[PDB]
Amino acid sequence: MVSLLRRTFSEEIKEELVNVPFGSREEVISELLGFIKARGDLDRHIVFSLHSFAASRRLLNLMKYLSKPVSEIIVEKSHRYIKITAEYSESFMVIEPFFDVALFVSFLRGLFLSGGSMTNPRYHYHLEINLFEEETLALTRKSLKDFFNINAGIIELRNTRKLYIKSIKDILVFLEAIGVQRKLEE
Ligand code: NA
Repeated sequence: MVSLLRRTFSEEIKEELVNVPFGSREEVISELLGFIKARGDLDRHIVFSLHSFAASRRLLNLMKYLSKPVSEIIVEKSHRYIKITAEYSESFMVIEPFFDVALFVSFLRGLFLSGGSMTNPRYHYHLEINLFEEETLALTRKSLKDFFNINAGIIELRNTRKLYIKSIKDILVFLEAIGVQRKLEE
């Protein structure tokens, strides 16, 4: 049998995010684009390959709210990730959440759930988000600096790309913006 329980710091944070209430339709669609850009694969449908059980639960709620049929939810044994396959509508692909702080925030939330991780900050200050497309990467950094004064970097390693945050004051600002409350762990 295959376990869905990871006890990492990253999950503890992501479990707290599963519950944040949804917002406008457009805020929901921007988060979904987060998931799509961090972990989506078009070929309908979109197939989402998630490492986070919590992100995975959030995705299914995103799809419920949007009335989007989920085709399949398979857990791949280590003996992990979770493959969710989902219908979509093309208007989802083309929302631009970079110029409205609420849509951007919603979009950061999707990036981080689906492709983000963070080291336990007692040991080391490090938050990254898997995000491959350079246009999207550059727009997100601009909007982070712009709205939040957050200096985001780029990790480039072996045909992968991560958006990167080093500063704990920055990680804090970011985690508060996407909805984390129990970061009173400070
Ligand atoms: Na590190």
